[PDB]
Amino acid sequence: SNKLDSKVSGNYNYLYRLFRKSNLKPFERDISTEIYQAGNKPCNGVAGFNCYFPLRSYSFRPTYGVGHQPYRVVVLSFELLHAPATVCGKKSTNLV
Amino acid sequence: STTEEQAKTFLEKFNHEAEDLSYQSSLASWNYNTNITDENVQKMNEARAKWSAFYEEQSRMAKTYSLEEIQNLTLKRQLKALQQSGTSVLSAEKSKRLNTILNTMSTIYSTGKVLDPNTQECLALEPGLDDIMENSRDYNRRLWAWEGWRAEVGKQLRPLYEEYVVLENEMARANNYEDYGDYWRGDYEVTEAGDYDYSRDQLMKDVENTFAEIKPLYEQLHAYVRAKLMDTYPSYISPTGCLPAHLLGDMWGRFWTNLYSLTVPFKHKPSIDVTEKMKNQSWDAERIFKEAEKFFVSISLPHMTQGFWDNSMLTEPGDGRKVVCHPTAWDLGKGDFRIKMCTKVTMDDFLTAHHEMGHIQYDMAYAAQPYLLRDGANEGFHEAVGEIMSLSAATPHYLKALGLLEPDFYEDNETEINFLLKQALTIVGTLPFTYMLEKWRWMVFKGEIPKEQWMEKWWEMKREIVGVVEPLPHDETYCDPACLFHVAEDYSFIRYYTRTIYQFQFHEALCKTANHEGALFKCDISNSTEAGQRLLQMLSLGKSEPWTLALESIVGIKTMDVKPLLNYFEPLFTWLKEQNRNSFVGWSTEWTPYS
Ligand SMILES: *[C@@H]1O[C@H](CO)[C@@H](O[C@@H]2O[C@H](CO)[C@@H](O[C@@H]3O[C@H](CO)[C@@H](O)[C@H](O)[C@@H]3O)[C@H](O)[C@H]2NC(C)=O)[C@H](O)[C@H]1NC(C)=O
Ligand SMILES: *[C@@H]1O[C@H](CO)[C@@H](O[C@@H]2O[C@H](CO)[C@@H](O)[C@H](O)[C@H]2NC(C)=O)[C@H](O)[C@H]1NC(C)=O
Ligand SMILES: *[C@@H]1O[C@H](CO)[C@@H](O)[C@H](O)[C@H]1NC(C)=O
Ligand SMILES: *[C@@H]1O[C@H](CO)[C@@H](O)[C@H](O)[C@H]1NC(C)=O
Ligand SMILES: *[C@@H]1O[C@H](CO)[C@@H](O)[C@H](O)[C@H]1NC(C)=O
Ligand SMILES: [Zn+2]
Repeated sequence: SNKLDSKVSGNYNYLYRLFRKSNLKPFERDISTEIYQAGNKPCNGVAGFNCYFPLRSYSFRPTYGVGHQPYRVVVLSFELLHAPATVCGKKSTNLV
Repeated sequence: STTEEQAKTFLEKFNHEAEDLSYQSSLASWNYNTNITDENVQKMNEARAKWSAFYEEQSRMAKTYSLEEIQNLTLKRQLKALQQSGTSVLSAEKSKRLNTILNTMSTIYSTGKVLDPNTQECLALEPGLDDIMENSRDYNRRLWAWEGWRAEVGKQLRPLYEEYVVLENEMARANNYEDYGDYWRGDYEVTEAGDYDYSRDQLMKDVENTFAEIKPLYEQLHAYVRAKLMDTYPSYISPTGCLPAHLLGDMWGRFWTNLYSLTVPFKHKPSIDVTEKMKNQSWDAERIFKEAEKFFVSISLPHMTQGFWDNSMLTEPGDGRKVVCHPTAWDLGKGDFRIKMCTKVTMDDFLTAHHEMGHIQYDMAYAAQPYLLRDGANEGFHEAVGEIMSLSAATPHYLKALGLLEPDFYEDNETEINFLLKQALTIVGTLPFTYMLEKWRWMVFKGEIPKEQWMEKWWEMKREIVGVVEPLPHDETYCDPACLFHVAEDYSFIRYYTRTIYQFQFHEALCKTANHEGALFKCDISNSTEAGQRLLQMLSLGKSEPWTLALESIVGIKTMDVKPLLNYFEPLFTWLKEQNRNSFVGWSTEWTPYS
C-alpha cells in the first residue's frame, strides 16, 4: 500500500514500540505511557542518561525501498466453542 | 545489575535517527548537484550543519563508554569504531586557526597564473591555462607553461604549508595521541583476535618487496620511453641521466598518451578502431547499463529494474538549468538507487558505465548491515570489483560473444600487448610518486627532520626512485615542493596505492577459484555461477569482522603477495626484453646537465 500510505514529506503518524520491560503475552496490547529507565536514577522530564522514548516513527516515504514501503496486514483467527456455529460459508443449483 | 543493557539501549537508539538523518543529509547534496540554485544551498548547508551538532551529542555519550563488560566480540568491534576521538576533544580555539589554512588553500590553487612575456599581441580570454600545457609540442611553449605552473603557483602555497604543519605537531599532545603518523597506519588495526590479529609492523616488510620486485619492469618502462623519444627528441633528452620535468606532459605525469602518436608500439599495423560501425547503428544510451546488469545476473542473482530507473536522467540536461555530471553514484539511503553521469556511446566509457553501476552492486548487498559497520572491508576493494569485470567485458574477444566485433576478425596478438602496456603504465605511473610521498610523511611526524629540509629531502627521495629533476635549480624563495597532492587539495591517496595490489589480488582470486585456464591477462567469468557464490561470501559480510577473515576464505592468504604479478604480463615482458637487448636498462640519478 505504498501508493496510498506514503507521504512525500513523511508519514510520522505510524508509531511502533522499540523498548519494554519483558516479552509480551500473546494477544496483549501495550499502550502504557511510561518512559524506559535503567537504574531508576533518571526521573521523568529529564532524560539525559539511559532514558529514551521507545516509540519511534516509521516515517514512510514514496522514495523508499520495496522493503521500506508500508504493507498493511490483516490477520484472521478462527475460534470454535460451545456455540451453534453461527458463522459459515452454500451453493444451490436450479431445481428440476 | 548487568551494565550491558545500557550499551544495548544506546546502540539501537543512535542508529535509528542517524540513518534517517543520513538519508536526509545526503539528498540535500544530491539534489543540489542535480539542481543548482541558491535556495538549494540553504537546504544543503543547513542539513550538513544541523546533523553534526546532533551527531556530537550522540557521539559524546557514545564514547563515554568503552570496550568493557562486552563479551560480544562483534558488538565490541562496533563500539570500537564509534569511540574514535578525532576532533571531539580538540579545543575550539585551535580549530579556528586551521580553518584559515584550509579554505584559502583550495581556492588559490585552481587559479593558475602564468606570465606571458613580451606581451604577444591583442589577446582574448583564450587560450586557457589547462589547455596550453597539454597541446604544446614546442620546447619553449611547454617550458613556459610548466615554469609558470610550478614557480608562480607554488609561491602562494608556501605560507600555508608551514602553519598547517605547526598545528599538526601541537594538536597531537592535546588529543592523547603521540603523532598523526600512527593514525594513518592504524586504519587497518585488528585488536583482540587470537591467532588472527594483524599489526601495523607487518606492512613495512610487505611493501618493501612490492616495489623492489616491480622495479625491473618499471626500469624497462622508463627506458622504453627514453629510447623511443631519443630518435624524435635527442636534444632535449639525456641518454646518461634523468629526463627533463617538462617532458612529463603536465604536473601530474599520470598520462603518457599525449605524445602517443610519436611513441606507437606498433605503427606497421594501422590503428585498431572498429567501433565506428556501431556508432551509426543508433543504439540507445541506457542499454550500456543493462549490459553490465545482464552480466551480473549470470552469477544467479535476480534482476533490479523496478523503482530504480526513474530517479535518473540520460543524455539530456532537461532544461535551461545546468547540471554537473561528475561520476557520483551513491545509494542515498534505505535502498534508494541513484546515479548521475553523462552517459555517452564510447568504448572507454563502456567500461566506465560498468564501473559506475557496479559500485551499486557492492552497496546493495551490504545495505543490511547496521549503521556503524556498513561499508566495504578496505578502501580499495570498492573500485576494484567494478574495474576487473569492466576490463573483462571490454576485451575484444568478449565483443565476439556479444557480436560487437567484426565477423572477419583474425586472431591478433600485436593488438593485445599494446592495450596492456597503456593499461600497465597508467597504473605504475604514480606508484613511485605516492611511494616517496607516503614514506616521507611518516618520518616527518617522528621529529628527527627539522624545518630546513622541506626542500632537499622532498627532492632527494623522488630522485632515488622516480628520477625527476628540474632543469634549472630553484632557490628557497622559489617554492616547487608545495604542489604535493595532500596539501594542495588534501585528498587521501590511500584508496589508490593499496588498491592496485588489491586489484591484482581480486583479479587473480576470481580466475584461479573458477577453474580458469590459459592466459592470465584474459579471464572469462561470464556464464559462471561458482564465482558469484564465493563473491557474495564477503560482498555481504561487511565490516562486522576484520578484513583478514575474508582474505583467507576466498584464497587462503592473510598477507599481501606480489609473486603472481610477474605471470600477468609474461607475453608483454618478452617484447620489452627483446627490444632492449643492447641498451642498458637503468639511469644515473647523480648526473646533471649543469654538472
Ligand atoms: C552463455 O551461454 C548461453 C547458452 O549457451 C548463451 O546463449 C546462447 O548463445 C549462442 C551463442 O551466441 C546463441 O547463438 C546460438 O548458437 C548456436 C551454436 O551454433 C546455434 O545452434 C543457435 O541457433 C544460436 O544461433 C544463442 O542464441 C544463445 N541462446 C540460447 C538459448 O542458446 C549466451 O550467449 C552465453 N553468454 C555469454 C556472455 O557467454
Ligand atoms: C530547483 O530547485 C528550485 C528551488 O530552489 C525549484 O523551484 C521551486 O520549485 C517548486 C516546485 O517546482 C515550487 O513550488 C517553488 O515555488 C519553486 N521556488 C522555490 C524558491 O522554491 C526548481 O523548480 C527546481 N528545478 C526543477 C527543474 O524543478
Ligand atoms: C553476539 O552478537 C551477535 C549479534 O550480531 C549475536 O548473533 C550473537 O549471538 C552474540 N553472541 C554472544 C555470545 O552474545
Ligand atoms: C556504418 O558505417 C559503416 C562503416 O563506416 C558502413 O557499413 C555504413 O556506412 C554504416 N552501416 C550501416 C548504416 O549499417
Ligand atoms: C599470440 O596470440 C595468438 C592468438 O591466436 C596466438 O598465436 C598465441 O596465443 C600468441 N602467439 C605468440 C605468443 O607468439
Ligand atoms: Zn568509481
